[PDB]
Amino acid sequence: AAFDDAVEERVINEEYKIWKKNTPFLYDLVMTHALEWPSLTAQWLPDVTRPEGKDFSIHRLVLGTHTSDEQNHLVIASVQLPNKIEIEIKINHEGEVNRARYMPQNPCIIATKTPSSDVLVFDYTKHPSKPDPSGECNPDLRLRGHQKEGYGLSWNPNLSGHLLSASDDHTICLWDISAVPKEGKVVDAKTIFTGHTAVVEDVSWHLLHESLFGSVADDQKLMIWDTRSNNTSKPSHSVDAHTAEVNCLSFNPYSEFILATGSADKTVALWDLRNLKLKLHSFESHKDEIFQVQWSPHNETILASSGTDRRLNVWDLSKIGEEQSPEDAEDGPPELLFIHGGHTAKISDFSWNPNEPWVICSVSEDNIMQVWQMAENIYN
Amino acid sequence: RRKQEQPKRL
Repeated sequence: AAFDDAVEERVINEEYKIWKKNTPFLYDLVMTHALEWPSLTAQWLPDVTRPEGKDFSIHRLVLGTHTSDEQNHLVIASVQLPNKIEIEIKINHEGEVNRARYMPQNPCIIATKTPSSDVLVFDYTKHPSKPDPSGECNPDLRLRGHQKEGYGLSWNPNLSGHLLSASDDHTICLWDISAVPKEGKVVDAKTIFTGHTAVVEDVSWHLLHESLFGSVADDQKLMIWDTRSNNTSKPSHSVDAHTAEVNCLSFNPYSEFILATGSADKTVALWDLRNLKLKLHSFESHKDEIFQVQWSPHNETILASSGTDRRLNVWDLSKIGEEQSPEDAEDGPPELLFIHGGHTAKISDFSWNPNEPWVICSVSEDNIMQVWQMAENIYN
Repeated sequence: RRKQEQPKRL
């Protein structure tokens, strides 16, 4: 018992040695940073500073902590990228930061998921950069509605202040904070959606249609919801998406009918909203549960996925069905563009840089943050 | 189930 956890470490350490050796051929950029505590969350902020006549630019990241019995913080870090990684702000946070997402219409506004089931809202410019030594958490809003913690969190990019949240209590909560002064008010949910019968793992608004969002859960279902519908216990569409828990979904930012889901069944599924009866494709190479899937912000055929097998896989759906030499068919399907092997623990989250194509930040349970970019010859 | 039981400080 618990012995196989010892040799898998030995094999992990050997494959990481090989990966370090090959980085000059596979990567145009690799930066590794160890955080004091692991982050469960990562997301690039949308703005960049390009200081006068210097060869780099400064990008920022929302991170959090996951401590054991120590004060937690919401974290803004800065990264220098060519055309250094420093913590810039820590805000006191009650419990670990399950997930933090900035508001598209105002990226100073950051929503977080707490273990106590509260969803918190910070305007990070309304807080000192060094946290209150009391440790007391002073969020700008507290959003009530859940009875248990959760993970999914999604701001509507077309209706400002309309925030979705998924929870282990089997529900999805909607808040509209748009006319609520950000002075520590408590806001209860406008609507709670109850279609799922199990933990709801993720939720996401459609990028174009202001009334449409999807949810995925441990009941193996993808549900498509319309906020214009009066029935909140039954979604517009409900699909048996996977043979196990569905942990994540992402709408394609360029293709309004396409989305992707990732699952404990170790696959990423591709979906067309016009016919949810037929899975479009199943991306298979992961060796364990997938927890994050994200489409590229620059390239409509590119998406990436990560999870417990410590790999981050980048997929190119324009390559589905192309011929391979049997030596090439070895490493996997043609639509597998790249496998990032730099992490040695479960990957907790990743984010594509919105301003520097092909740059990704990924964070893992062993406190590692990596900012990396695969070699340009790999995506031509 | 998602979160590890004992995160470590560095």
